[PDB]
Amino acid sequence: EITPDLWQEACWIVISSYFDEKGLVRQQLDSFDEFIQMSVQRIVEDAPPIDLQPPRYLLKFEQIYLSKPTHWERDGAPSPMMPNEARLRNLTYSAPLYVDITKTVIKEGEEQLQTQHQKTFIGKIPIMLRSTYCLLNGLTDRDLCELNECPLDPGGYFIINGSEKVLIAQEKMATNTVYVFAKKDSKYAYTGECRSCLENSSRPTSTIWVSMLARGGQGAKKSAIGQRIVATLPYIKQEVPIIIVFRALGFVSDRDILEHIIYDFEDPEMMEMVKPSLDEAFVIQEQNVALNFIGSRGAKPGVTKEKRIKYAKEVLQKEMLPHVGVSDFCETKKAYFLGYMVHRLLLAALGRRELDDRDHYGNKRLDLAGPLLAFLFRGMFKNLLKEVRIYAQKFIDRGKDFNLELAIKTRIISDGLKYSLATGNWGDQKKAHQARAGVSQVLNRLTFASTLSHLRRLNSPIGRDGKLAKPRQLHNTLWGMVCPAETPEGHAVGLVKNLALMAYISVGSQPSPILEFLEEWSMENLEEISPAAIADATKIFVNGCWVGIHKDPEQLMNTLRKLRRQMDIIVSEVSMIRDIREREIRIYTDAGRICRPLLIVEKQKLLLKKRHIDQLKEREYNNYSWQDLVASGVVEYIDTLEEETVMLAMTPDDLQEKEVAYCSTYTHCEIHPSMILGVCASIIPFPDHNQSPRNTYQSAMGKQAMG
Amino acid sequence: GPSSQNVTEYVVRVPKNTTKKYNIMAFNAADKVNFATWNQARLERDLSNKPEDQPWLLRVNGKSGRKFKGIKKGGVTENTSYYIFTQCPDGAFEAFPVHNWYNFTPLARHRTLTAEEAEEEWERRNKVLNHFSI
Amino acid sequence: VGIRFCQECNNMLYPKEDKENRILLYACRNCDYQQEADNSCIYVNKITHEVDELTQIIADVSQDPTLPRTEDHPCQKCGHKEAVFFQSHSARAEDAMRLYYVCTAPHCGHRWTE
Amino acid sequence: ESRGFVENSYLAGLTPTEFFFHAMGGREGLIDTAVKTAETGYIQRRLI
Amino acid sequence: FHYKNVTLGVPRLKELINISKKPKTPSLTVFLLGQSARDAERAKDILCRLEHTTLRKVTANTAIYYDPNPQSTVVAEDQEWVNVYYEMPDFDVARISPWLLRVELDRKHMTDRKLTMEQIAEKINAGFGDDLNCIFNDDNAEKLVLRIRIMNSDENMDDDVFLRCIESNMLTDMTL
Amino acid sequence: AERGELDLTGAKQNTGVWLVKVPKYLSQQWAKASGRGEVGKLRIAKTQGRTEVSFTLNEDLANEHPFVLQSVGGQTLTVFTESSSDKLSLEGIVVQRAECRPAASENYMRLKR
Ligand SMILES: [Zn+2]
Ligand SMILES: [Zn+2]
Repeated sequence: EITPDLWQEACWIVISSYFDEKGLVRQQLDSFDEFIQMSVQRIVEDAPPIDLQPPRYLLKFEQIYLSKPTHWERDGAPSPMMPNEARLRNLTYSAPLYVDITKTVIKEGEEQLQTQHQKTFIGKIPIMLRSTYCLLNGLTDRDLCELNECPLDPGGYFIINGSEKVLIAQEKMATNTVYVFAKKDSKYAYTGECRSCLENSSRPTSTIWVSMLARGGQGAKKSAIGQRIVATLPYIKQEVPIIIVFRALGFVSDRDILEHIIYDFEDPEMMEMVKPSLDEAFVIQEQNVALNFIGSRGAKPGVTKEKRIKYAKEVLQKEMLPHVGVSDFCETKKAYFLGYMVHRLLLAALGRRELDDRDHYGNKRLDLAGPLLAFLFRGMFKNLLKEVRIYAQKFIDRGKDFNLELAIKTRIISDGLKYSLATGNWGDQKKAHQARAGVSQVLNRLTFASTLSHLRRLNSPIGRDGKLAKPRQLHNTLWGMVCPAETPEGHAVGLVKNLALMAYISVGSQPSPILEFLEEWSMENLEEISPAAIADATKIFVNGCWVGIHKDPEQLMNTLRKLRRQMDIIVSEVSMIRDIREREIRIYTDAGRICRPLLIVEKQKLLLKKRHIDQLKEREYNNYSWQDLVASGVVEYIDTLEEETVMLAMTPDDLQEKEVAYCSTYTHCEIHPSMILGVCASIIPFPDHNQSPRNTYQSAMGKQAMG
Repeated sequence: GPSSQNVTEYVVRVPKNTTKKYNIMAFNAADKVNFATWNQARLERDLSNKPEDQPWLLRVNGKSGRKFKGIKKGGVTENTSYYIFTQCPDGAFEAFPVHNWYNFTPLARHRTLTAEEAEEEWERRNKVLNHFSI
Repeated sequence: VGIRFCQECNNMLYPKEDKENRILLYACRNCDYQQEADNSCIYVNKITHEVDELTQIIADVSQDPTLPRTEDHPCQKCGHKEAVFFQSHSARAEDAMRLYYVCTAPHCGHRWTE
Repeated sequence: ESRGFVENSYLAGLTPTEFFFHAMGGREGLIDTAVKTAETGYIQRRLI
Repeated sequence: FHYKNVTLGVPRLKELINISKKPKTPSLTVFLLGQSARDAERAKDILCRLEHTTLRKVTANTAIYYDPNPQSTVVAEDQEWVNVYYEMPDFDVARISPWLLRVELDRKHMTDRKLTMEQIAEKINAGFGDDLNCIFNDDNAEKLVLRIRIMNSDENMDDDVFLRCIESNMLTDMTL
Repeated sequence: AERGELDLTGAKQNTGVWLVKVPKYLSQQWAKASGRGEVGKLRIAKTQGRTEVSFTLNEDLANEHPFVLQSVGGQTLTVFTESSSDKLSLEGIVVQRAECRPAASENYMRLKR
């Protein structure tokens, strides 16, 4: 039942199962189907109504529809356009967009008159080829050839004015986590950061620092007391001490503040460090005067008092840490997290935990076509509602009536998307100076392996001439997820990169099923549990938010693993990290993390028995494939963060034999170590015999070979 | 004892109406408040907010007595309702809905540091340390 | 060396001096709760920083599948003949190539350097 | 062998872990040349 | 970098091209005139005599105690030497400060620079004023401690925060 | 007799109350309470080393919910009221907290396996 030394033909029969199902450009096709099934319905549904006024009116949007791509002839007779005519006649491949609007008039005229106009035209969205909304979805080769299309064409690009455009995945620093750096040039001796965004609903992302001033400050006013922890909130001009912003949330006492920041009072070394933080916030000792202090320096200095106490209320309520909670209630959570952010800044000053790494590839996320078009659709749906008002008010002051089919300017969404895609600058037409350029370039069709190597390409958005080497050098974390040899020379060395063969980017989900498991395993609520009894507990994070504590981690870990093996409740993409030393547990569900499959290993033997092979070489008339292999708990997707708590073996028959051995607690095993190379670098014979710079040249040279 | 071998069965009712709204009044155990010391109490919505949303102000013993401030919890029936179960003379149980959760905490009626004055004092103290050096 | 909290308003008790009985008194700034000091020392500053990390490493590290193991050095408190060793992995890395061990037997957690 | 010592020859071929470290060395050796040209050209123009 | 630290190549050239105030590693090479250029011991003594050395490099730990009387001796064993000073009691001019500062030294870092707390004792006085007063052990005792009190002429702004300021100021501005 | 005056009777009586967490679907069944408001019957079995409480739905309400007892330690809980006549009253102190759960919530067994 075991697989002894028949391995060289067994590893290439599971890899065949992978590519027969997934393909090579599932990267592009899956983020689009997401943006257009969920990410577009949520944007119009979660939009404020436009109550407006005597009588007053109502308007709210309910449901979105789409139809197959269509072309309107010269005399107004529609017909479905095939992707070929779009190339020949310099057309554009797009689909019309509808919506249901309901309108109720509220004049308390002894009757509430409501009416609705369903399937109202809005605009036209481009369509990525071979998606679930294209005319080529699920066709057979006898029909793909009948429309003059190539059965080998991968898909995953747009047709815009005849051209063929492709979207480049952009890198981005991870959000909703705490990073500790040390700027050795400025006044700060340490710094923390946390970019927050409340679940895909905010155009900006509010960032907050928690600094600490330098030690060698020339001056006896501070020579004795020491460094003071400071904070730089958004939408305010001046720095603020932390005890002040703590009191603005309540918690005026100094026994209650110093239990959110220090979790055990048998530590004199840390309490000494927080003592000179109270001395400067000692005279201002009540809530309302504190709100005035922060409220005095904003985007507008308050002339009166009540406006400042009003102004300081929401900025500390809707711009401070929006990912924890934005409601005006539940402000004990914004206190704990702000405490954990400061408790972690002190640990970096006593030298108990190391600083974070900027280029560690576990702190990065990738923006595919999904999270890129959704960002561009918000700024043009708000812009469409901002100009129904301007047309309603001008038209209702005369008191005549209202008509909405004439209010919707359809050229807003159509020409909005089509513009930025065709030209690249990720902004607006009158905003050809404030946008990020370099996205959406033209597909390369020189040879068939120059096409595939274009639909799989990353890009780090740092400058193209900066001489700093650390964003250009090769990090070891890039093992198995970015090709190590393939990169261009010149001024863009190491700035654009191609991803490896089996690397898979996640698409995203909601964490509610895991929350049901948390109640099922009785994870302790943060608010319910004693603050004093927290040190002997492992803080449980979920997606960046502190959501409780728990005192039985080892049992939980085995339980989480069995849940993953069945995969019944949790999708494979999710990653679950546990660091024994810092005593916490993290869980992620968002989109942008990069994965790759591995082989699960029990005590010292693989879980892939021979029974799985002799029935996997029969997929043609058995309906047993890659999906039935994940759902049986023999392979597993492993993120980059999770890849630091794992012990890998490179090859079964050679590293999992009992002897005087290197290790004995192997947790995973690789499929074949040849899947760490890109697309253009896996056509070289014997690449492990050449000097290294040679393999870089050919991978940038087989892209311009005639065929 | 009966806590070990004790057995019984009682009827439960959930009346669709009540003569008074039911709320929870929570105290920190760490304070170990002697309720017997509460000869009287006053209970009014807090005036800083100048109604149902208003935080409570509890004044024990009428004129001379203790004082607490109660702050409403974020949610109470967001996923699961809370019920008050009471024993009746007929042995049957009666269940009462929890309308709200208010958090009550003790108050320090001592020391009053002033804003502008405090900042001014800090600078002079800061200045004094710098003066007369070496 | 530790810290003192007030018994009325739960704040930080400062040290003060009274010119009557020559005894250290801990006072509060908010309230004026008082009491005397038992150890009669305030400040201490360790510059050698020679803290032995035998007081900072945890016993559950023996569950790590990425650490080397040994059959040579057995545990003393239980006699188990399998340990897992590592380095300081912290600061004070001037001459830091010692080798701390941890027994791997369940519910022993014994730690020792050499 | 665990920190970069490649003990094979180009003829006998390299093992994967050695092929990666070789790639790293080559990459840094490839970046330095890209910087040098611009630097020297500009400084010579100034001096002349 | 393949070659301690020296700057050469084109960055050193444009450090020579301009005369910018900031060389990335300024260094003065020094040569020795007498037999000190021959024997390693005199070379090492002038080495230590040229290098800068502050106080926090020669201290093990410091503690602020509270002796309202010099005979109280809160810590158990320092009573011997402080007492053999006390039978020779001088400088009880105004008061005796109840606040004490106790410093421990590391003879490893002491002897490597050929220092002993006598010269330290005079210069920590001669150089800061006379507001401080230093009594010390004998080096035959293994651990080298010297205790300091403020000059009691000030007691006839809190003295505790002042003593902490002085403690945090002398270990970095020592100039041994 | 004043609006801001709170009755302390319950507290001073040391009156005890029980606190039970109930799922919404059950609570929605309970809004349809049978008769005056009856929803069913509670069953309590205590042994020398095990105590079992459960509730069973009214046959009418149907057209076993075990209880999980939860600690009330660390935080003193009392119940206070507001009448429809806006009079204020303290009914009692909480002597028990609990959370009924549906029996055999699917697989759990599979997860354990
Ligand atoms: Zn106090
Ligand atoms: Zn042992």
